[PDB]
Formats: sequence, structure tokens, C-alpha cells
Amino acid sequence: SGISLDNSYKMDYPEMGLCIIINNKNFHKSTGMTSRSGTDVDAANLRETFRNLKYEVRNKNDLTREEIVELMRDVSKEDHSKRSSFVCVLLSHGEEGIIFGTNGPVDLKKITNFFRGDRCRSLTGKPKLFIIQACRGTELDCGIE
Amino acid sequence: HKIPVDADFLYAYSTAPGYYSWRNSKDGSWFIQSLCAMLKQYADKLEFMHILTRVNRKVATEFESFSFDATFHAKKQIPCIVSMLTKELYFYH
Ligand SMILES: *[C@@]1(=O)C(=O)N([C])C2=C1[C]=C(S(=O)(=O)N1[C][C][C][C]1[C]OC1=[C][C]=[C][C]=[C]1)[C]=[C]2
Repeated sequence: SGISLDNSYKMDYPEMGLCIIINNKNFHKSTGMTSRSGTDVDAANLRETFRNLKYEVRNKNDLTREEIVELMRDVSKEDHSKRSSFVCVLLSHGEEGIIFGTNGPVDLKKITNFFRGDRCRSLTGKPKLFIIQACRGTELDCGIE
Repeated sequence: HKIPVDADFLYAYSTAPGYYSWRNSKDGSWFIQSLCAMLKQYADKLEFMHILTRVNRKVATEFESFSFDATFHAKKQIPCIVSMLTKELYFYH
């Protein structure tokens, strides 16, 4: 063959990768949080977009901090051998480091950890992508005109 | 032989750390609105980080919050690309 560079991920596996989208809209009276509106458009949008990107989209609505974790633990346990990647979209309320299940908070590290190079063997060397639509605190960018 | 276990992860944050993340009750969130726009327009042209950078300017320059409440009125937002990837990323091939 010829010189072999490799500055880009092998994205020609039989499958582009499964894309998980968690669409939390409604929260338990207790959390003291209001429902997010508009999120259903967001969620529909990503599905259409990732569907065009040959991604195997799985929308998961209003998940509890517990179901998010099981979902992840379970999805991470899957065999991603014939897949080029993994996308995961978390649509919800948040704070630096955490995103809220419908009943409580989940640590971004707690879930993205199921996919660490040593805990998700069939994804090691492959790009794990996490898109996050949630607050990372409560600061406001008054911007500069 | 070995590689970081936190290696090959990409974090696309809708906002800079500590700030609010805007969402419009009708059209959706600024971020995902702008993320889907850019993906369909370039997923087959640009490398992922170049896409997300267009996504950053779309949000930054095109959106600005309207609100009856001074506190939340006229705010901007800048998504945050956090990459621990070790190679370029093109959804096409
Ligand atoms: C943010 O995601 C979060 O974690 N929390 C508690 C929260 C967040 C964003 C929003 S918002 O997108 O609605 N918006 C941006 C900051 C203030 C707020 C103002 O407008 C608004 C209020 C109620 C419904 C819809 C829009 C809210 C809460």
C-alpha cells in the first residue's frame, strides 16, 4: 500500500452508531422544578438530523435519575463492535456536572463513565459523543454590543 | 499500548460553564436548533469540530433573549466545545 496517515476516526463500520436522546420535559412535583417547553421540538429535531446521519436513534422520554443510569449501564453493556461511534443527547435541566432525571440529579461523570475506554470495550478507540442541553449553573451572559 | 480511559469523548455543552442555557418555548433550544441546522448543512462537508464552531457563532450572534423580566432580558449565550478526541471526525466517508 502507500503511506498510511490516520488523523480521522474510522467511520466506515457497518453501522454509524446508536444515538441516545433523553427528552426530560416533566419533573416530579417534589423536585420543585418546572416543565421545559420547546424540548419536544428539540427532541424531534435531533431525531430527524441524526436519522439523516445514518444514526440508529432511540428517543427516551421523561426518564428518572434511576432509568437514565440503568439505560446507560445497559446501553454501555451492548456490543458496539460493528459501530463507528456513539452519540448521546441529554435534554434537561442542569447544573455544572449534573443533569436532572425526572425525579433527581444525575452526575455527568456517573453516566459517561459506563463508556470509559476500559468499561465499554467495544467502544474503545471509538468516539463517544455527549451533547448537553441543560444549565451549568445560573449565570447570565449580558453580552457585549 | 495504553490510552487514557477518558480519551475519545466529546462534550458539546450548550453554554459556557456556570451560565444559563436558553430555550425558546416554541422553536426549541438555541443550541439544538443551531446544532441541527449546522449538522444538516455541513455534516458532509466539515470535520465535526469545524461544524460545532459554526454552531457556536450561530448561537452567539443570532440569538438574544427577550423577557418581561429585566433580569433575564437581552442575554446572549455561547456553547462550549469540550473535546478529548484523538482524531478528526467526519460523519461521511
Ligand atoms: C436550566 O436548564 C436549568 O437547569 N434550570 C433550573 C432552568 C434552565 C433553563 C431555563 S429556560 O431556558 O427557560 N430560561 C433561560 C434562563 C431563564 C429561563 C427564562 O425563560 C423561561 C422561563 C420559563 C419557561 C420558559 C422560558 C429554566 C430553568
